[PDB]
Amino acid sequence: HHMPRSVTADASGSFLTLTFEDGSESRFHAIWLRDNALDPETRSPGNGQRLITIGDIPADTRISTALVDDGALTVTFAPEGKTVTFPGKWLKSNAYDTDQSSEVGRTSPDVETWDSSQPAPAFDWNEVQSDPKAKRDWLDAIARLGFAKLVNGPVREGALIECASMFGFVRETNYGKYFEVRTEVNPTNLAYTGLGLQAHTDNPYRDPVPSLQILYCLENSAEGGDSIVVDGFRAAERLRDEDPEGFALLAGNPARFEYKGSDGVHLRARRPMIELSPDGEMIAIRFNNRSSAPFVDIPFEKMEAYYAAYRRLGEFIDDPEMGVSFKLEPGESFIVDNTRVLHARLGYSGSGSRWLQGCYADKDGLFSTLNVLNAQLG
Amino acid sequence: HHMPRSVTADASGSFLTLTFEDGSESRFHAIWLRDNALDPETRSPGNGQRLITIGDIPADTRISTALVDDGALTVTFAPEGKTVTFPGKWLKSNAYDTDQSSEVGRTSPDVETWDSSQPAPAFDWNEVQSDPKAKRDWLDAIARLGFAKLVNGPVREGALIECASMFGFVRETNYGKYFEVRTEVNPTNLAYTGLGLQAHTDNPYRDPVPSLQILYCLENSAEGGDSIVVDGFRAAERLRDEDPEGFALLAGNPARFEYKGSDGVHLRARRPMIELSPDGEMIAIRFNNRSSAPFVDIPFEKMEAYYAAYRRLGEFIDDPEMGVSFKLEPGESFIVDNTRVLHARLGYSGSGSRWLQGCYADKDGLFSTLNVLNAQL
Ligand SMILES: O=C(O)CCC(=O)C(=O)O
Ligand SMILES: [Fe+2]
Ligand SMILES: [Fe+2]
Repeated sequence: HHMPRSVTADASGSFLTLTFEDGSESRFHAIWLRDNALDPETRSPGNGQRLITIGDIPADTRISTALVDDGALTVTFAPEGKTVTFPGKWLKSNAYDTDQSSEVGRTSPDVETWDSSQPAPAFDWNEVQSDPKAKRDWLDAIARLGFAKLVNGPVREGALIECASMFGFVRETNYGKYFEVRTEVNPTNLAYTGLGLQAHTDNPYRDPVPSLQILYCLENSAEGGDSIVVDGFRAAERLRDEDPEGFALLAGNPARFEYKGSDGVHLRARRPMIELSPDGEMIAIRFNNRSSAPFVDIPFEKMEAYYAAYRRLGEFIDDPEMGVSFKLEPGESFIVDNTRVLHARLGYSGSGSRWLQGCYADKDGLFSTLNVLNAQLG
Repeated sequence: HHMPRSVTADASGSFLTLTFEDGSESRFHAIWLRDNALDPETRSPGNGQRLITIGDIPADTRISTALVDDGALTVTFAPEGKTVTFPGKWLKSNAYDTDQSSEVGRTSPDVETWDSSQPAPAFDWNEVQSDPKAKRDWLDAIARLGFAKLVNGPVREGALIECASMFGFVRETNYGKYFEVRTEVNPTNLAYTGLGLQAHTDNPYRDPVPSLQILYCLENSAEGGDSIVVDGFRAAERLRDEDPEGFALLAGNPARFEYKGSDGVHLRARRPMIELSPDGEMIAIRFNNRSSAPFVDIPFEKMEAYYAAYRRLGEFIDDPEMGVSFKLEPGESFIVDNTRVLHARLGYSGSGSRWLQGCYADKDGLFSTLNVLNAQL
């Protein structure tokens, strides 16, 4: 329950214990409550910005008195003398006196991992623009699963930029706001089109890594070459469940990535292939064979085992039962969460031409747009 | 020295030990050497991209023979029967058997931390756009020190965008391509007021965080409004040295950040105030009193200590001896590495007018421009 019943303050005033109507208890420290006061002199009413620093809060701050009344908690602090009230709902929702999961390599509860049994989420270009429920569902699919298709879009150059603008902002690079991906498939070219088709995340040599990628089809007359996506979190999960020490090595040591092109682009980054939050949640995958650079940061005594784990992760990524495959017809596109979901394509099986456009955008904007839609539809 | 004298191979063939002319030794594994082969069947001559996957290398790859010859190491791998040569200079530069520092909270070799004892580095607008040496030095100062002033620039709206274009690309956000830093009615952010701002990094509620920020002065004629920058890495170093447990609390638990300053925007992030690499190198600082959200990820029995460490970090950041203070004149600007160097301003009021412009860019582009300038020079 989120309905407060009563409160006791410790003799020290250093914390209080809130009891709810279902019998549950939750303890809150004086300093935390003071810092999180929601009144107009702590949080600006117009923009929600906090108006005080930690330095502004007296170091000896304590709870003087407190009371539960009519679904809310009244708290008065000393030595300031400041009285504030907290809604019951807010206290329960923002509780920290709970059992924090510490499992190393766990995923956020908001994501669902997948393999080849997962259908490609698909949404309509026009519906996502006119119906906020469709837009919400489209962005929610990218949030939960890390990818989604958009179909029935226009066969127009730069349309992918319009897609990005539906939720956020394009990460412009040296290659432009977007780049052309043109392919001529014929008997002569067929050989080299088979090279470098391992699933990968783009640009692990950029820090910060571009967090979303959009690929948009304008023309396709070549047979085969289905797009493939692989869940980096599923691959990492499989490694962890099988080989926790190997998982720990890939998460516990940075790799090196580098792109040094002939057209004056030289990009480098130092980041692990599996990135965890400091409390163990899996937050990002970086995997790209073509731009992996010399691993200079891994101690000698761990290098062999690191390489073994790296190989094993690659085997999960190369596993065909991990890939979700789909065709892209003119006007169709897909987005990947480039911090999680890898992409590639299968081999071409017939001659022809293909024209895709690619760009990057950032997840923060997508989540904001999703948050706003959820509030509007709630 | 990078001159190889002799080599030995382990019984298993799993690694070799290279001895250089100065007496120093460095061990290299067979698998690592094979994966890093520099030849045209492993690395493209055109762009240096890797042509193999990890799966392409035989699992039982081992050194069959290794020899040192005029400054280089020649190695043959079984079972491929592939022979490659590694220059001594390359081996020295890319060694991993170097007893790398494992000091938790250490800074990267390239960065140099600072406090108020060092005057702000300043570069000239006209020089950096015309003279490539001056551009290199300017960008390298930002890379090393996380901060540089650019002075004698034009008093022109949008000039900061031209500045960004000198080295990289603008991170456009909800705030605009660039934003107007001036007092606004119904402000969406306390930046758009006359209030003083505690030293902070921008947008800790944004993941990915903007990695660079440009602030550019058009008018600054009101009393107050001085700029201050604080090296977040120096502040973190001080906490580390004084209070290792406090440092570990701030590095080891996520904080929460949130911005909901108007309708149509709701940004949230879950990141520690001190972000370390997996091996203990400091990567980023996130510190912002105005958009720190309720800390829900810290265990009850650690919350008081966490707040004490947060307070102490704030004390280092508020320390006048840590802040480099200056008042921008029209046409002057500065850039901060927004993952590292915090910025602040004193409040302003009275007759006179203040108008700054701000925008974000990214370090990846800056480093590329710098890398290219160094190669060309
Ligand atoms: O007004 C200033 O000098 C700084 C304002 C600021 O912190 C910002 O716009 O990010
Ligand atoms: Fe790609
Ligand atoms: Fe700021």
